[PDB]
Amino acid sequence: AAIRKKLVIVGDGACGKTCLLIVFSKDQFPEVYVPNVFENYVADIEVDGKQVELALWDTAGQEDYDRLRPLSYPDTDVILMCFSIDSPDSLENIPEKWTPEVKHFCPNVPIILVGNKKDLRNDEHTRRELAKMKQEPVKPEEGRDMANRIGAFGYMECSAKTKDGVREVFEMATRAALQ
Amino acid sequence: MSLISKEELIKLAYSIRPRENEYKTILTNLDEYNKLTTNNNENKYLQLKKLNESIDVFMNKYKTSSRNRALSNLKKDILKEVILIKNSNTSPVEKNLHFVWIGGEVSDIALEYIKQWADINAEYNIKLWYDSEAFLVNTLKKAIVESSTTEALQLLEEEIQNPQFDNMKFYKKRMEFIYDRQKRFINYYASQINKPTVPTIDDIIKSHLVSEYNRDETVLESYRTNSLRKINSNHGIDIRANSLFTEQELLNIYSQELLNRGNLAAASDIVRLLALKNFGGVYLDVDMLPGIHSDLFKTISRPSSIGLDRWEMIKLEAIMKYKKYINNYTSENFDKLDQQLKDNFKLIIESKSEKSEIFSKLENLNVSDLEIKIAFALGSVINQALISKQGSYLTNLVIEQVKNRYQFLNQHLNPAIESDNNFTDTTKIFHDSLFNSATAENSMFLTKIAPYLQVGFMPEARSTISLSGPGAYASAYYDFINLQENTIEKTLKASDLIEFKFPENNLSQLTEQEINSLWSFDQASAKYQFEKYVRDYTGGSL
Ligand SMILES: O=c1ccn([C@@H]2O[C@H](COP(=O)(O)OP(=O)(O)O[C@H]3O[C@H](CO)[C@@H](O)[C@H](O)[C@H]3O)[C@@H](O)[C@H]2O)c(=O)[nH]1
Ligand SMILES: Nc1nc2c(ncn2[C@@H]2O[C@H](COP(=O)(O)OP(=O)(O)O)[C@@H](O)[C@H]2O)c(=O)[nH]1
Ligand SMILES: [Mg+2]
Ligand SMILES: [Mn+2]
Repeated sequence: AAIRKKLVIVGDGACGKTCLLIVFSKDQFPEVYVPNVFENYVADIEVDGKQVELALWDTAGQEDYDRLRPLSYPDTDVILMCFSIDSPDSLENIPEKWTPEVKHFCPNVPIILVGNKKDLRNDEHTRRELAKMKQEPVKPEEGRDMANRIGAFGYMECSAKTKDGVREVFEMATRAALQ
Repeated sequence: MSLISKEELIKLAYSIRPRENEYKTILTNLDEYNKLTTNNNENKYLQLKKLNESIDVFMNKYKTSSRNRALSNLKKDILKEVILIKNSNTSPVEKNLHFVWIGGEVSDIALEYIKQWADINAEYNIKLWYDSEAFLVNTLKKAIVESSTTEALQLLEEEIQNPQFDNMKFYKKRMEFIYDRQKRFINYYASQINKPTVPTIDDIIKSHLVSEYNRDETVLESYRTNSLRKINSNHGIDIRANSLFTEQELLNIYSQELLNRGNLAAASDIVRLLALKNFGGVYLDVDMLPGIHSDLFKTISRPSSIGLDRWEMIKLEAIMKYKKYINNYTSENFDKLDQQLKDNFKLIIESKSEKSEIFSKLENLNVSDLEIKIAFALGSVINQALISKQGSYLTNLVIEQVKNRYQFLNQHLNPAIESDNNFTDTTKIFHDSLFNSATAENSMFLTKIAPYLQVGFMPEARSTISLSGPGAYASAYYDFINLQENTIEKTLKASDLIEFKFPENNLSQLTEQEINSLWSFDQASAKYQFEKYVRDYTGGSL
C-alpha cells in the first residue's frame, strides 16, 4: 500500500506556495493564468524504499485569514514554511509571523524552510527593481542561517517555474514526516 | 453480467453463528440485484447502492464477524460493477448546446464565440439561457460598486496619494459600503416582492436605481427591452418560461446568488445543472471555443521559448487574424513572434477553405445515461464544459451537492446577515459560526467558504468553486464512484477521475475571454485597478 502523510504549506502572500503545489502535484507551471478549477493536491512519492501519499494543504498567508488558517493545522505531519528569494521582506517575516504560529498550532511538527523563486536570484529586472528599495536578493547562506535559527528540519531552494529543486523539497519534507 | 449468486455468498460467508438479521437483508438485496432484469441503469445503480448500504450496516454492527472477509470482497466487486454498468451501453447526448448569459445584455463577443459553435455544429440546437426578469442586475451591481469606490476614495483622500499605500486597505474599506448597499437593496426587494401587482426583479431594480442612484427610468427600460430583443434574436430561451425551477429550494439558491450577492457565475452554475437535467446535451461557457483540428499545426514545431498554454493561445490568435471569424480578437502574443513562424501559420490557415477544416465537429458524443463529463485543466475538474444525458444520475448528484452545501452555508450565515451589523461584525459572527462547526471532515470546506460575502468585490474570493462550482462536481463524482451521498471533502484518484473527462480534442479553453474571469479577480489585477482608480480620481474627468 502507501503511507498517508499530511503536508501544510505556509508563508507570506505571493511567495509562490500555490504554484509550487501545482508544479509538484500535477507537474504543470501556470505560464499564463490560473483557471478556476477544483483545488485538490495529492501526490504519490517514493522515498527511502517507502511509497508515501502526501496530502498538500494550501493556506492563505494574508492576515485576513489569520483566524482561519488554524483549521488546516490539525494532524499535520510536515510543514513547508516558505519565503521568496526576490522578497527579503518575505524572509524577515518567517520569524515574525510564521514561527510562533506554527509552534502554537503544530507543536513538535518538523519545519522545512523553502526559498521559492530561485530563478530570480540572477534575474536582471529583479535586481534592478530591488536596488530601488535598497535591497538585494536573498543569499543561500541567509536562508541556511534562518533555518538553523528557527530550528527547521532542513533548508531547500526551488524554482516552481523551472521545477528546479521541487522534487528535493518534497522528498525532504517526506523524510521529515517519516522521522 | 451480475455479481456472485445468493447461495455463493452464503457459502463464502459461512459461520458457526446463526444468520443475523442484517445478513438476511444483505442476501435479499444481492438476490434482488441478480434477479433484476431492468434495462434501466439508474435502477441497477440504486439496487447496488442499497446492497452496499446493507453490507456497511452489517460490517459496522458485527465488526468481528467472520463474514466481513467475504462481505469486504463483494464490496470490491460492487465498485467494479458500477463501472461495468457505466461503460457497457452508451448513446450520444441530446444534440443541444447550452449557454447562459444572465444579468444584462449579452455582448457581441459572447455571441461570436457561440457563433463558432453553431456554425460548426449546424445539427445541434443552440440554447442561450437568460432570465427575462433580471436584465438590470449587472447595472445595479455596477452602480453599487461605483458608489462604493467613490466613497472609499473620498474617505482615504489623504492616503491614496502615498505611493506606499496598501491597496487592500481600499478594497477592505469599500467592502463595508458594498455590503451596506447590498443590504439596503435586499431589504427594499423583500418589501416590494409581496405586492398584489406582482413586480419583477427588473421592476424593483429600476425603482431602486431611480430612487437611490439617480438613474433615469426611461434609459433603464430602454436598455432592458434592448437586452430582451437582442437575446431573443440569438437563440435566447427564458428560464422563467420553460419551468427549469421546480424545487423552491433551487430557486432560492439561484435568487440568493442573483440578487443578494450579485454573483452571476453562481446563478449560471445553478441554471446549467437544471438545463442539463431537463433537456440534456452539452453546456459551454461563453468564453469556450470549439476544438481545433487535431493535427492542423503539427508541421509547426513549438519554439523552446513559448510554453504549451501560450502556444495554444497563439494558435487561436493566428486563426482569428487570418480568418477574422471573431471581431477584435487579440493578437498580442501572436505579434511577438518572428515572421518565420508567423508567415508559416498564415499559409496553413489560408490554405483551408471551410471552417470545418479548422475546427472540430462534435458529431456524436457517446456517453452513459448515468454520468456527466467535465472539462479538465491543471489535472483538475472545471465546469466550463459539460456533457450529460437528460435526467442523468450524476447531474442530480451534483445538484444534491449544491443543495447540501447551500444548506450548511445558509444555516451558518443567516443569523449573522439578520443581525444587521456592519460588514466586519457580520463577518466575525459568520466566522465564529464556521469555527464552532469545525470538524476533521469539513475544515477545508469552511476555509474555502469563509470569504463568501466578499466574492466578486475583493481579490482571491473564490468560494463559488466550493458551493456551486467544480468542488460540488468532484464531491458528486466521489459520491457516485463509492455509491455515496453528501460527501464533503473526499476526492478520487486521477485514474478514477479521468473516466469523466471532456474529450480534449473537442474543446479550446485557452481563449482570450477565459483568462479574465467575470466573477473574480486576483491581487495583481486589484493592484492595477486601484492605481487606475487613483489616477482617474486625481486627474479628473470632462
Ligand atoms: O454577468 C454575468 C457573468 C457571468 N455569467 C455566466 O457565468 C459564466 C462564468 O464564466 P467565467 O467568468 O469565465 O467564470 P470562470 O472564471 O471561467 O470560472 C469557472 O469556475 C467557476 C466555479 O463556479 C464557474 O461558475 C464557471 O462556470 C467556471 O467556468 C459565464 O460563462 C456565464 O455563463 C452570466 O451569465 N452573467
Ligand atoms: N519567477 C518566478 N515566479 C513565480 C514562481 N512561483 C510563483 N511565481 C509567481 O508569483 C506569483 C505568486 O504565486 P502563488 O503560488 O500564487 O503564491 P501564493 O500567493 O503564496 O499562493 C504567481 O503569479 C507566479 O506567477 C517562481 O518559481 N519563479
Ligand atoms: Mg495562493
Ligand atoms: Mn471562464
